Amino acid sequence: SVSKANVPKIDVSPLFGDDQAAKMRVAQQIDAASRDTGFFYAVNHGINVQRLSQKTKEFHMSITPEEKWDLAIRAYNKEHQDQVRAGYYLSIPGKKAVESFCYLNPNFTPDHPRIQAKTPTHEVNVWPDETKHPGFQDFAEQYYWDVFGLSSALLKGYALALGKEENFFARHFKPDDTLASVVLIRYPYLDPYPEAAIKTAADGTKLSFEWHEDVSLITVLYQSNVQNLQVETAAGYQDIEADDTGYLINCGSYMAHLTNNYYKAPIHRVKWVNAERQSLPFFVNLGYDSVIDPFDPREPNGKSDREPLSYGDYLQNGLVSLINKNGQT
Ligand SMILES: CC(C)[C@@H](OC(=O)[C@@H](NC(=O)CCC[C@H](N)C(=O)O)C(=O)S)C(=O)O
Ligand SMILES: [Fe+2]
Repeated sequence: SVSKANVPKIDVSPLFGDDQAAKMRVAQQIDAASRDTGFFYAVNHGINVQRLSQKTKEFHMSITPEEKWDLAIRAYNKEHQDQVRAGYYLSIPGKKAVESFCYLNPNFTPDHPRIQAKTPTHEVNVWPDETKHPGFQDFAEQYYWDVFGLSSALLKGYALALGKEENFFARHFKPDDTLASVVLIRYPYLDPYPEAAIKTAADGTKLSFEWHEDVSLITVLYQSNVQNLQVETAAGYQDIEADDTGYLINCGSYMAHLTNNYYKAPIHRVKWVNAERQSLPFFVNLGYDSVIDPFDPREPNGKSDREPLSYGDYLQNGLVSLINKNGQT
């Protein structure tokens, strides 16, 4: 069979406080996990994930086909040319099983300077009718800020782990301009499950989504308690255990770029499982003009032979490339 990946559980609660020594001990754990498989579970994170799952289930099981067309991104509805990232991503019965709803920073309002300039990757969120989905928009916007708060604390741990001051990444992760996104993904139970919606890896493993590196600084993920993720290690693809009480954390390719691959973006994939489940990632993205000078924590002078890359350039190009490689979700 497949061996279990080493995915440690790290108590990240000291990253919310003022005990500097305790924060360094958490940073060492992040360093070790980032240098090994590239994944860890953040525990004692303070977020009510059971309520998140209940509110998301109420949304996914009540939205109708009519509402999905009315909220659809431009890949599914040509009338919505401004919706590249934010909105509904439809399933295609008999062909594509997954469906999802993506939303961005709630501060991207019609009057935001980047929305007025029509800067790529910035969009105003679209929401279903309040009478049909009472409390959903308010819950989802508050969830964005709850997971933003956890992600800021995690970024202080990564900064300390790399020998930097704790605001090294967090000073570029701000409420007024972050490009971070929440995706509410529904994987359905289907009987018969269409073979056209199942991909096959080179090793024969049935998949819902092929191998990739994440387009993010870090990825902060809540998932149902149904095992499905695998990570490629030197010993082959290994199964990541499920844990619906914690957040699964990993680095994206922007972190690999900035650290000269000291903290690699782990290659991973999603196995096909015939089960009704949820996958709720928060992609930690910086601001459009955020530029961090690349460095190398394995070199005495800390210098790297990589060129500075703005986060906006990285993100626009990365999202398109992932769709070309692994298909429109
Ligand atoms: C992480 C989970 C495993 C999940 O996978 C993802 O969400 C898939 N991300 C993308 O498609 C990028 C989506 C970007 C989003 N539209 C945006 O504009 O910011 C990855 O596999 S990462 C799942 O399939 O369960
Ligand atoms: Fe991923």
